[PDB]
Amino acid sequence: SNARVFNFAAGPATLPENVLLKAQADLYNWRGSGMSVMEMSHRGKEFLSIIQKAESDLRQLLEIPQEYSVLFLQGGATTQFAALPLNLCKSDDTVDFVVTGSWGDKAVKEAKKYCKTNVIWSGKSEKYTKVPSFEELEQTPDAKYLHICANETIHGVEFKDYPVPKNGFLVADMSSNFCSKPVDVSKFGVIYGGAQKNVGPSGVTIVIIRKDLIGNAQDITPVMLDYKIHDENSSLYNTPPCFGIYMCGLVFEDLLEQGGLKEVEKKNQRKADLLYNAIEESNGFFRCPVEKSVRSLMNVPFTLEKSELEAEFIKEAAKEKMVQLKGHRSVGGMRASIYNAMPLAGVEKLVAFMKDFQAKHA
Amino acid sequence: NARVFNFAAGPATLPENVLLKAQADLYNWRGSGMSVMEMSHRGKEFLSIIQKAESDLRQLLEIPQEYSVLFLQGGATTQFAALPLNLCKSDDTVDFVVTGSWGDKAVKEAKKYCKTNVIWSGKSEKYTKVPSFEELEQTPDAKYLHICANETIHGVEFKDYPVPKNGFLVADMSSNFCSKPVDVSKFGVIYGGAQKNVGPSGVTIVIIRKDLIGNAQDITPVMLDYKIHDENSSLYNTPPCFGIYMCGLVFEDLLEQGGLKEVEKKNQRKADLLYNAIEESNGFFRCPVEKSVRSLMNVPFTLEKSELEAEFIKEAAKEKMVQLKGHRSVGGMRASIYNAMPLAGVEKLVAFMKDFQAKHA
Repeated sequence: SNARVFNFAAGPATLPENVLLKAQADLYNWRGSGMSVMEMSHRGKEFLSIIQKAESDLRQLLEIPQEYSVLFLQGGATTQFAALPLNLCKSDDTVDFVVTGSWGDKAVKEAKKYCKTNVIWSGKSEKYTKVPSFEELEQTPDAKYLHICANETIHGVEFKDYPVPKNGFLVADMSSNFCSKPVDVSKFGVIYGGAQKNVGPSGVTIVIIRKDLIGNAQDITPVMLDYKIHDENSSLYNTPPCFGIYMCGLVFEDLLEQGGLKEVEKKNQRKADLLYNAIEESNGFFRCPVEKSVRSLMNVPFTLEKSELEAEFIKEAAKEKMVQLKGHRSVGGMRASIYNAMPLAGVEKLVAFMKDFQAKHA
Repeated sequence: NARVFNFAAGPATLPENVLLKAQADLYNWRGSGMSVMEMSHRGKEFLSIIQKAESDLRQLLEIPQEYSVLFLQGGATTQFAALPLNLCKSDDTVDFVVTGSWGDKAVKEAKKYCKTNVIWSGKSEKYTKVPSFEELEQTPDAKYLHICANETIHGVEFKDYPVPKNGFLVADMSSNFCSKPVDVSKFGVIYGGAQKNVGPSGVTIVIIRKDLIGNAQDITPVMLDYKIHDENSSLYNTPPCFGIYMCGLVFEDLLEQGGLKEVEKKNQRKADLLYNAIEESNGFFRCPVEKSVRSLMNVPFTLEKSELEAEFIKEAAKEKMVQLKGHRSVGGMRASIYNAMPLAGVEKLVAFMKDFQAKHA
């Protein structure tokens, strides 16, 4: 519409209006430099200030320890599915996986090209609705690392606490909950994520990697997938995604202005609770299949008992400016993605719409 | 706080009308209710944008349906690995004609994945020439022949193309992409980063003959696999949506300019102004590149009085002409004069050169 809508898309996703308007204001001529960020040399002093400020702001938000590197890369999280075992394993090493949704399953399949994989536990048998108890996971005695997807974007399953790796280090795909809450980074060897879900536009992927794990990639690693190359060149080995990194920088600066990630988590909890409570109080009209203690604050899948009404629910919500609510083809129903930048008012509008819908169709 | 004349070699200057369109669309693209930066890549609005970008590019370069057009991430440098990973077995051979340092980087990365033969290198004469094609000793069972069509640092550009004795021709056209017509049917693959001539950094275009798609090496990352990208129309994973949108705006505007025959005329005219100024300078300024292969896009030049190069660059920047410093190896200057560099910018540099020479000769 002529007014902006409430955008429940799962990735790419909604961004803060103030960030967008700042980008608009500066698009033709950034800070009297005489050019757009889209036209800046990546080796020039203006872009250097942008990428350095983005890294500094991110380090502050997540309280990233000095002994970790921060890389700003292209190729999405799917490229990292290959880069991780290429950098961190030899061809006969094993990576352990806990698979809580389909994103972890894709990571397994790609890793098989480059090392051995072991899926300790899969949620598939119960339609990806739970996280296992950690103590009873049988880890591979010589596994290089343990891989999790911290927020399974399709399935709505989120780690709250983290497993402790037995032999190696912990790797987490945090694409769809990145900068939604504090994380004790020191518990991980690698955290990675596409920016597009929670912290910027598509085209930028962030890798936070303990410095002692950088180096000794497999010989077949493309130079563009090599962590040492990226780290020693500060993400400027080749031409980076300049504009994407600038946009991420705006988002980080704004999250700090909001009070940092403790405050961000409080708002995310508050708005998620309105939606989960609406569902739970609906006497089964709406249903969420995910086990209560691991319900994602970012992605909320739900269905109707009267599934024949789902298409109508989605179409009518779009007429009321709540878009991209359709769920995954495997389950149908709906998926409300409610990332950092989803206004509280959008969640309130959806909850009120659900009320009205239920009353009309009970 | 006026806009400057921006001679950077990549990323690079973009058309002002395109930047202003992007500004106007940024918060809410066509009353869709969101930015391009917030669109689902599987939604109807983004699908219209990527499809229009492909169509417009096919019209502009005259890319027939026997070729796929892929919009990817990773830069041209990712394609240095993807090409042999997709197109070669580990014991196949690829021939290289190396006319500058970008081709040399392509050779180094290909060695990881297959055998390489550098059948000609310009290095011994400081990368100033293109070989005579008839005299190249091509490998009889080469899978493909790789060239860099425009060597961005060295200013050496192919005007005519060699005929592969076996296999097909692959060209890195990063720094001359959509600067002039190209007979696409002569090639197996044309590739290039968008950031020099057609958009911002973060998108790479790959134009690939459909019969060449598939059969990648088993070690090929899914994100480097041409069959995966082709069968999913560049939407296998989350594409660089905003970058593709920007490339689309550029392609639309190049069509509005009259297409690539017209773009080439403008490029030739403004390059000639600069090269003529260099050659008429009685040696004060010098271009090392052999005349018939001088790039229309990247113009490297030095001063006879090398000690004045720093003053030249600094004073030019005071006159709103920025990013003219040349490569560390040969010093001097490099004026990158891509499609979107205004004619007035080249005129100003030419005037600046004339005044500088009068002052210091």
